[PDB]
Order: sequence, then structure tokens, then C-alpha cells
Amino acid sequence: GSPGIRLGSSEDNFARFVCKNNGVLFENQLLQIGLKSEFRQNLGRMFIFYGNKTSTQFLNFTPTLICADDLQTNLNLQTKPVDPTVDGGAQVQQVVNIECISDFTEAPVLNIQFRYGGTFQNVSVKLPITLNKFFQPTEMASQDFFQRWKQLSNPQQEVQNIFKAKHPMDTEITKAKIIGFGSALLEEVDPNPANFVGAGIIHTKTTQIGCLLRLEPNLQAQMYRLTLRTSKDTVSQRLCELLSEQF
Amino acid sequence: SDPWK
Repeated sequence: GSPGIRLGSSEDNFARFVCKNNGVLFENQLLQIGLKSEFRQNLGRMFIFYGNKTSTQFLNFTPTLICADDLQTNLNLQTKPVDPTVDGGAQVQQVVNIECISDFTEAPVLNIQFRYGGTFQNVSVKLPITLNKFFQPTEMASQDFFQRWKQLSNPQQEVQNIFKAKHPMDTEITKAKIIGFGSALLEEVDPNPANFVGAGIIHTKTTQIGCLLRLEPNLQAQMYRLTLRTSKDTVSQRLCELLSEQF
Repeated sequence: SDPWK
């Protein structure tokens, strides 16, 4: 992504919302922005909470969703305007109805403008709507998994990444991350039990993408080997990028 | 042996 220190940037907390849907996306000294989201098929609903941390009412409180270029087609967001007046210590909510059209990489931008004490306040933060949010976990026996694993022919559909662990390589947290990521977590597939296997279908209006994944941790070297095999090259690429940043 | 390849 962008170069430079990611503190006070539009994406300080973005990565914390890839494998979970709830939490505080952003908070400065006047406003706290929280999220709660739910997904099903190629659709989702994201609640955005605007908490006024001051004792002063905000005015002309205007949050707007912006989807840059390709995203303008791959994702369709619909939402209702929010009450422009926000009491001190109060919270206003915004429900965003999400429709995934095709697989995507970019993230929508949430721009918030309001008046506080007669001054212009302007905030811009990346919204955590990611491709993996449209997963349907698909449980299956190991023989069925290998059968599908070996049906991949297009080399562009396989994407591998060997990278350095960015966080302690804790077994239980790893499991919770894969599950939160979206695919089914399949033990009993890789003969090596310390490895992790996932399977699921990514759902979009125009195409359903079957996805398989293998994560091989190397505890001594503090590294991981991640392999994505899916029915669409750009999905294998995007999912591999996303998941790799989580470990 | 190794079903992975």
C-alpha cells in the first residue's frame, strides 16, 4: 500500500477488520467510528456508528461513501442519510446495504464532514469491505478436497506466498483467523496436522468462485507458505494478499 | 504418499 507512517492515516485500523466484523475502525478526539457487519451470499449489511465524544452537539454531520473506479462497478452500496445533528455524548447510526457484483481489490472510502464549535471537521477512512466477506464455507471430506485441488489447470489460478510471520504463530488464534476469514476450516485433510486447510465459495452477482487454500507454518523460521487455488486468477491473488497480511 | 503433488 501507500508509503509512510500509517498512524493518523485513512487506514490505521483497516487490517483488523478482515477476519472479524465488529469493532472500532477510527477514533480521534471528537469522534469514534465503530462497525458491526453481517454477510450472506453476495450481500452484506454494515452498521456504522458515529459516537460524539464531546459535550457539544455536531452540526451538518455528513458521512458519504465513495467507491473509486473499478470499485464503482464491482461493488454497489446503498444507504440512508443520517441525522445531521449529533448531540454531545450521543451516537448516530448508518446502515449500509452491500451488493458484490464481481471480485474486487479496492476498498470504499468513508468521508465524514461536520461542524464542531464553528469549525470544519473532515475525516476520511478506508471502509473494511473485503472480498473474503462473501465466503460460503464449504465442508467436505479429504478425498473430495483433493479431487477438487487437482482439478486446477490454469497456472494463473494458483497463487503462492512464502512470507515472514508478522504476529506470534499461535495455533488457536490461527484457527480463529481462518474461520473469521470465511472459508470452512478443514483439519483431517493435510496429512501434516500442524498445517491448515480451507475451502469455500466466494459469492458475487456475476460469478461464483470455488476456493481452496493451504497454510503451512514453519515455527522455527517464523514463516508461512500459503497456497491459494481458485476458479479465478484475480480471486486467488486478492485472497492470498488479504490472508497473508493477517499472519 | 504425499497427496499434495
